[PDB]
Amino acid sequence: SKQRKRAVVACFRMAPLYNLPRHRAVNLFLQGYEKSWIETEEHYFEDKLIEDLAKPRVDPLHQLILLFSRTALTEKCKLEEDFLYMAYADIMAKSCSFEEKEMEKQKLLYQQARLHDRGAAEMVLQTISASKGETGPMVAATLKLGIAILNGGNSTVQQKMLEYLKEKKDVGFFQSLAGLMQSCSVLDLNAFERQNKAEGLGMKVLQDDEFTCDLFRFLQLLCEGHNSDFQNYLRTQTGNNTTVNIIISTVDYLLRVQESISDFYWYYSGKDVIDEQGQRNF
Amino acid sequence: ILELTEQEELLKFHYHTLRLYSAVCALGNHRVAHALCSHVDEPQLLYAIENKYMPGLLRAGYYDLLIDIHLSSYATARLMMNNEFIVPMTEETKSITLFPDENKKHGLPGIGLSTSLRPRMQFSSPSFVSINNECYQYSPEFPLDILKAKTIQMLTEAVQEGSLHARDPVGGTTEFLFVPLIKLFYTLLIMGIFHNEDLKHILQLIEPSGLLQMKLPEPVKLQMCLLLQYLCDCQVRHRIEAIVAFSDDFVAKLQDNQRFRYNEVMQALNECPCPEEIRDQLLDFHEDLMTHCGIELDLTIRGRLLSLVEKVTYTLQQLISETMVRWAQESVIEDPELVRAMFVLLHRQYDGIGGLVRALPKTYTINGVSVEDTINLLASLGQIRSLLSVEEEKLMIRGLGDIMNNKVFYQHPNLMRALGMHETVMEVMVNVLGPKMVANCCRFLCYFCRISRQNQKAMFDHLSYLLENSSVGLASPAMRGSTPLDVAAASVMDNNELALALREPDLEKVVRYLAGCGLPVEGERYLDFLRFAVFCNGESVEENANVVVRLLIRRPEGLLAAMEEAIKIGNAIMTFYAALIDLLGRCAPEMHLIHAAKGEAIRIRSILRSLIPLGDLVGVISIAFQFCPDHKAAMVLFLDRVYVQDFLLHLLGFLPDLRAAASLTDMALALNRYLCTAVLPLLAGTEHHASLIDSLLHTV
Amino acid sequence: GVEIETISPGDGRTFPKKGQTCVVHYTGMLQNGKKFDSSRDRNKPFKFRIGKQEVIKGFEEGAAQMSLGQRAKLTCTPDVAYGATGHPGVIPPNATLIFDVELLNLE
Amino acid sequence: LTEEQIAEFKEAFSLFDKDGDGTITTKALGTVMRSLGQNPTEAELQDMINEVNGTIDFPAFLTMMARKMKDTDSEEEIREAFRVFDKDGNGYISAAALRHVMTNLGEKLTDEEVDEMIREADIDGQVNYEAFVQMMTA
Amino acid sequence: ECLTVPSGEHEQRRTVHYEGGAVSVHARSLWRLETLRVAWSGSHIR
Amino acid sequence: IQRKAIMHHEGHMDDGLNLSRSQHEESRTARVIRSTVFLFNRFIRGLDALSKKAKTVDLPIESVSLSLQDLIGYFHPPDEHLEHEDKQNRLRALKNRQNLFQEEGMINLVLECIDRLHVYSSVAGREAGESWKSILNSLYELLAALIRGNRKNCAQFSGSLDWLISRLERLEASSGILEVLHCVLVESPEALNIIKEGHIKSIISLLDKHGRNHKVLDVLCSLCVCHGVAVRSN
Repeated sequence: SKQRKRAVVACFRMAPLYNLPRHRAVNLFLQGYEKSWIETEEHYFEDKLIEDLAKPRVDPLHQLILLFSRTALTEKCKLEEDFLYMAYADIMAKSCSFEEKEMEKQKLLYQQARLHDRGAAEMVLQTISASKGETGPMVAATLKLGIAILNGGNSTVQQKMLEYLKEKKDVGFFQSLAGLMQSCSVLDLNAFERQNKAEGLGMKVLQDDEFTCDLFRFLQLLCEGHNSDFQNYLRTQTGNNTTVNIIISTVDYLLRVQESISDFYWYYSGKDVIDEQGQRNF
Repeated sequence: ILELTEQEELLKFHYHTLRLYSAVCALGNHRVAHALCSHVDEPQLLYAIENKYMPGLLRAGYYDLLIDIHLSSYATARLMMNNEFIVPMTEETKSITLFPDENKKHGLPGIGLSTSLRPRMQFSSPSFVSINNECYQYSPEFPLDILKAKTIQMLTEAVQEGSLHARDPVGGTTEFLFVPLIKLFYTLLIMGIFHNEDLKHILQLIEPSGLLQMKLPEPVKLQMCLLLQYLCDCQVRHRIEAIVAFSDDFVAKLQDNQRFRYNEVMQALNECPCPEEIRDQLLDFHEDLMTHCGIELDLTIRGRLLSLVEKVTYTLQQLISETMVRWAQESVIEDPELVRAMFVLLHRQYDGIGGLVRALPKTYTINGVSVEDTINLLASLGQIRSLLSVEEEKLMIRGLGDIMNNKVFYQHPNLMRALGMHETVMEVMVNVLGPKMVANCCRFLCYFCRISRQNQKAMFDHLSYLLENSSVGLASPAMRGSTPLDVAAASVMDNNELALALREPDLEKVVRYLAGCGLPVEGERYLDFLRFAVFCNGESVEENANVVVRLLIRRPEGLLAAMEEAIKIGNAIMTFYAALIDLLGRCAPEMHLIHAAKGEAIRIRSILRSLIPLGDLVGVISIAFQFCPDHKAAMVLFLDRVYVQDFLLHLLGFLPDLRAAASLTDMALALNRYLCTAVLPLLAGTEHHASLIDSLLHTV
Repeated sequence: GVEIETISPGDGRTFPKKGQTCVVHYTGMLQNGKKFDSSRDRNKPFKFRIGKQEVIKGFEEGAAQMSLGQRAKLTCTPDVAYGATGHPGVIPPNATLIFDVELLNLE
Repeated sequence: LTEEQIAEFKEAFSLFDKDGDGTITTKALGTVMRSLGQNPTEAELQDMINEVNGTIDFPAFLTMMARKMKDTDSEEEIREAFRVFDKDGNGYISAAALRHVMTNLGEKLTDEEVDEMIREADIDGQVNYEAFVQMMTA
Repeated sequence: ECLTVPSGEHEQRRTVHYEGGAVSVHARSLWRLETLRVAWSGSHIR
Repeated sequence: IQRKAIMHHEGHMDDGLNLSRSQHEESRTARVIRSTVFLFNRFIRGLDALSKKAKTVDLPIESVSLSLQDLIGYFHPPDEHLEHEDKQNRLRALKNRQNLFQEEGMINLVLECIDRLHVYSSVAGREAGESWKSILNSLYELLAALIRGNRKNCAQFSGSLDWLISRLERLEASSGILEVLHCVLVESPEALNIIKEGHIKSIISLLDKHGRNHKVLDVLCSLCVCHGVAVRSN
C-alpha cells in the first residue's frame, strides 16, 4: 500500500545511528529501561502482609475493610477511582496426590477464612452496587477480589451474601448487574477491518474481554455447589421491590456473542487461510 | 492578650477575626498580603510563637496567619513540582553516587546534593512608598534563620517536656501544643530550609537510629504522617538523581560501543554481514536501545547493569512498617482521612518498585545551556497552574505569551506533554465555558498540536469532549486558530493512523450540529473539519468516507441553480456549496474501483452520480471569466473523481488568465493556482494550443 | 508643607544631595496614634533615591532637610499623602501622617 | 532534527522580530533567510509566503526550513545508507543482497515485499539504487 | 411515562396531562384509590 | 410531552396505563404537603383580611405555630450519635424530603408569608398577634432547614438573595436571615458569583450596627472562599 512505501523510505532515513548529541540517547535509554526492566517480581509480600495485619481492639485489616465499606455506603451518583482501593483489592486478591488436594483445599479455605470473618464479602457486594452501569477499572478490581473470595465456592460466603441481600433489601445491586451485562462487549464487525488496515498501513478490538471473563466467572462462583435458594433468587427476586430476571439477560448476552461469532464466520467464509490476528482474536 | 483568656465572648470573636485574616489572603493575593503585613505587626507573630501562656485557640490562629501570609505561595509552588524530576546533565549531576561509600545502610535522607531544578522564590519589601509593582510582586518577606533556630528549640522543648506528660501543656490540649507547631515545621521543611546541619539534629530528635514513640491524639499523628510521607518523597528524589548520575556514565560506553562495532563491520572485507546491517537499521534510536537493553536480559558491559539493578534495590521503611501497624492496633481509629493517610504510606513502603514505575516517566535530562529558559518556563507554568484555581484572563494571556517564546519548548517537545500542561490548559478552557480567553487557549493548543507527531495522539484523546462546544466557533475573523472545532481539526491532519482511529459517534455529533444549518455561514467550518476528516494524505480513506456520505444522504440540507441564482447579491452560500462539493469529491477512489469492482464502492459512486448531474459545467464556464480563483478548483476536484475526449473538448478557457499578465488584484490569485488545477485534465484543440502557447509566452 | 521638628540632630548641616541613596529607619503612625509601618521593626534600613522620586513628597522634602544621624518628625499633609482616596488597604482616605524618621547614611 | 539549528532559527526569527508575538513582515523573510544563509529566487520566496497573512508564524517556518534541510539530508542519507554496503563505489546492489537487506528492521514484513522488489528492480545482479529510489518514492 | 397534573403556580391545577421523564418519581404524579364501601375499604383490589 | 388526557369511547392502542406503587414516607410527605398548603393559604388570606381593612374577622395562629414547630422538628438533621450507615439512611431520607418540598415550591410560599408578615412592630387584635416575634423566628428557622443539604435547591433559591440583603437591616429578626444566608452561601458557588458590592457594604454596615457578631465573620469568610477556590474581587 501507499504509506508503507514512505515508511520504508523512513526506515532508510534513520541514518543517524549514534550521532545523538549527548542526552537524547540518555533520555531514550531512560525510557527503554523503565519500559523493559522494572517489571519484576517482589510479589511474595502479599502473604507476609495479610499475615502481618491480623496480629491483634479490632484488627487493622478490619479497619481497612470497614473504611471501604463506609466509603461505599456514601452516595456519589458516580464512583471515583481511588488507587488506594485499586491497590488493596489486588493485594488481597493475590493472597489465594490425593493428600495434596487435601492440603490445597485447606490452605485455600483458611486464606478465605482470613477475610470473610471481617465482613469482606459485603464491601465487594456493595461496591458492585455503587456503580450503576459504569464499567471502570474499579469494577474489575472488585470482581477480581470477589472471585478470589469465592474461588472454591465457600457455602458460608454464599449464605453470607444471601443473608445480606435478604436483610438490606436492594434492587440497585441487581439493577447494577443488569446494567453491567447490557454492554460488557460484543466481538466486532468492522473494528477488525479498520484494525487490520491500520496495522498494515501504520507499521483494541476486545479491550473489554477479561472483564467479562471475570464477571461471568464471578456469577458462576455464586452458584457453585447448588445453592438452590440462591439459584431461585436470581430468577424471581422476591424480597426486593421490582424483579430483574437476570437469566434471560445472560441468555441475551450469549445471543449477542453468538451472532457476532457468526458474522466473523462470513468474513472468513471464503479466504480460508486465517491470519495470526484472526486466530488471536478468535 | 494574656488577660483575655477568660473573656470568652471577646475570645471567640477575636478568634474569628484571625480566622478571617487567614481566610482572605488565600492563594497568592500579595496585594492584600502587604496590607495585612501592615496590620499584623511582623514581630508580634514572632512573640506569639513563644508565649507559653496564650490560649491554644489564638496560638493556632497566629501560626496559621504566619503560614498564610509569608509561606503559602512558595509552599504550593514546590507542592506542584514535587513530581517532575527534571535534572541537568553536568558533572555536578554526575557527582552523585547513590550510597554512603560502600556501606550496608541507607543514606539518612537529609543529603544536600540536590541537582534537580526545584523552582525558587523571590520576596517583596512591604515598605509604604509608591508602587513598584510591589502589590503584584512575588510575596511579602520574612526572616528565615530566626524561624529555623527558634522552631528547632520549640521542637526539642516540646519533646523533652511533653514526653514527661505534663498536665499543663500550653493550650490545654497537647493538640494545641503540637499541631500548629508541627504544621509550621512541615511547611517550613518543604521550602528548602533546614539544611544538613539541623537535619542531623531533627533526625536525632525523631530517628534515633525519640519523637514518634510518644502517645498522641489524632491530628498530631496526621501531621506526623505527612512529614513522614515527605521524607519518602525525598528518598525518591535522591534515588532518581542517582540513577541519572549512573546513566551518564553508562550511555557513552554504549555509544562508543555501537559506533565502534559499525566501524568494525565496515572495516572488514568479508550475505551474512547483511543481518548486522539489518540490526543497525531500526526505525529510530528507540528500537536500537530496546535491542541493546533486552540483549542484557537473558558484551561484558551488561554485567554493570546486572550489578546496578541490585544496587537500586533500595531501615526507615521497616520502622514505618512497624509503627503504622502499631498505631492501627493499639489506638482504634476514627477520622477516615487519617485511615487513608495511614494505608497510603503503608502500601507505598512496599510499592517502592511501583512508585518508581510511577516516577520515571516524568524525569528528564537537559543540557547545561538551556537551564535558565527551563527555569523561566517552569516558573510561568507554575504561575498559570496557580491561576487554575480562581483581570484573571490578562494574567493568563501574559503567561501563555511567555510560554510561546521558549527554546526548550521546541528543543524538548517531549517535556511539554510530560508535564501534562496541555491537560491543564484544557481544564482552564473547561472552567471558562458552561470572551477572548478561549480564543487564546484554542490558539495555544492548535499551536501545540503540530510540534511532533505523538503529541497529536494526546491531543486526540479529548475529541469526544472537544466537539461538544462547537457553537462557540461563529462569525468572527478571529476564528481560524480560535475554535475548539479548530483544535479538533488540528488533531487530525497528519496521521493516517489517527484518522482511522476515530469512530462514528463523533461524526454523529458533527452531522447533528450540521443539520441545524438549514438557513448559514457556520456550516462551512463543519465542512472544513469533515474535509480534514476524510482525505488526510493526498489520498482519501474510504472508511470514514462511507459513513460521511451515508449521513449526508440522510440530509444534505433546485440546489444547482440556487448557487447559480445569487452570485451577484455575502460570500456565505457561495463558499458553503464550495465546501459541500469539496467534501463529496473525497470519496470513491480508483485503485479499489477502476482496478477492480469492489461492490459498494460502485454504489457510493452511483450515489455521487445521482447528485449534481454534470450541470457543474455551468459553474465551470461561468466562474472562469468574472469567487473566481477558489470555487472552480473545488468543482474540478468533484469532476475529477466521480466523472471521452470529445466531451473533454466540449468543456471549453485560460485566455482571461493571460489577459492580465501585467495589470494585476484577486486576479493575481488564480495565476499559479490553475498551474496545478488545469493539470488534472492531462487525462478548438488548436485554439487551446494557441492559448496555452500564449500562457507559455506569458511565462517565457 | 511638612512641619519638621528635629527630635535629635545629627550635625544639622550635612543634608544630602541628589544621586545619593538615603538610609532611614522610620516608624510611621497615624494622626490617631495608630501604628501602621515601621522600618525599624523588620530590622532593615529602608533605602531610596532622591531624584528617582519613589517615596512620597513630604518624605522627600524631609529627605533633603535632615542631616547625618538626624531624627525628626515629618508631619505631612493628607494632600501630600496617598490622597483623598488614600492607600487601597492600609491608609484610610485623607489620613494626616505623623512619622519618626532617622536618616543614617548616604552613597 | 538537531537542537542548535532550532536554537539558531528561533534566535534569528526573534532577532528580526520586534514586538515578539510571532509577527514579522513578509519582506523580511528574504532578510531572515539570507541571515540564515538561505537564498532562493524571488518567485520561490513568494510561493513560500503564499504557503503561509502579513505576519509569518513560527512553527510552519520551522516546517518549511525542515523541508529544505531534510532535502539535502535525505540525499546524504541515501548516500551513506548504501555506503554501508557496496564498498567499491558504484552504487550497485546485487539482488541476493537485496533479499538479504530488504528484510531489515523497521518494517520487516513477509515475502510479499521482497517479491515486490524483485519483480521490478532492473537486474543486469548489480542494480543501481536510483531506480529503487524512483520506485519507492512514487 | 406517568400520569401527571401540571406544576406549581397554575388553573389552580385543574387540568390533566401526561408527562414522561422525571416528574414520575416526583410528588404530583400520585393518586389515592377509594372505593364505595366504608367497611373493607382496605381489602384487595379486583 | 404535554400529551393531553381526554376520555374516549374507544381510545388507541397506546392507552396501556401501567402501575407502580409509592413508598410510605413519600405518602407521608405528600399528605404533609397538602396539610401545609391548606394551612398557609388560610394564613395568607387572614393576613389579607386584616391588612387592608380593620374588620370579628379571624385568622389561624396557634395551630400555625404548632404546625410550624412540627415542621421544624420534621427536617431535623440527624445527630452525632447514630450508626454511620443509619446516619446516611436518615440523611438520604432527609434530602428526599427536601427535594420533594423544593419541586412543589413551598419556599416561595413561605417567603411571601414573610412578606405579608414583615410589616409592623407590635393591624390585628395584638393579643392574638402577640407571638409575632416567635412566628417570624420559627419561619426563619424553617427556611434555614429547607436548604442546608441540597446544592441544587440553594443554587435555585439564589435569585432571591437581593430581598434577603434588603431585609438584613430589620434589627429585629436579622439573625435568622443571617443563618439562612450563611447556609446558602456555603453550598453553592453559583450564589457567590451573584453577590455584589453594596451587599457586602450592607453586611459590614450590619456589623457596624449590631456590636461584634462572630457569625458575620463566618459569613465573610464563607464569601471569601468557595468549595476549593477563591474569588479575588470580593
